[PDB]
Amino acid sequence: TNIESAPSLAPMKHYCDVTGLPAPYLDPKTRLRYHNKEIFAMIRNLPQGMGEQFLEARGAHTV
Amino acid sequence: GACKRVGRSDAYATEFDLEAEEYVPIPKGEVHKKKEIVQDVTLHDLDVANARPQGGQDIISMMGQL
Repeated sequence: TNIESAPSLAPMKHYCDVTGLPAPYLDPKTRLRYHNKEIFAMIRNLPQGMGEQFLEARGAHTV
Repeated sequence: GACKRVGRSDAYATEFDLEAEEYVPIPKGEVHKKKEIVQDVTLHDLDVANARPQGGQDIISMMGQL
């Protein structure tokens, strides 16, 4: 009766919000997950509206 | 009756972002294996094992001296 959806309890893997490659790192400032220093450089250089789009592509938002 | 902790399964590798833990892949073969090993000992090995507690039976051996 639309009570057929199911949550999950397993710990989820971490992927880079930009390249989708695995992400060891979560940026404390913009909260984007990122693969390496090259992508961290881009992420900190993004246009101010773009950071919220990378979050929103995985349904996340900063506020 | 021998057993060993090989590690923590890497399915849990993101249970935290840092933990003092060693994460290993799940075993990819059969969970059960049977293999036959022709073990060799000697009568001296039986002497030594029976003369005194050996290995992990005698931890105070770490003191040396007596």
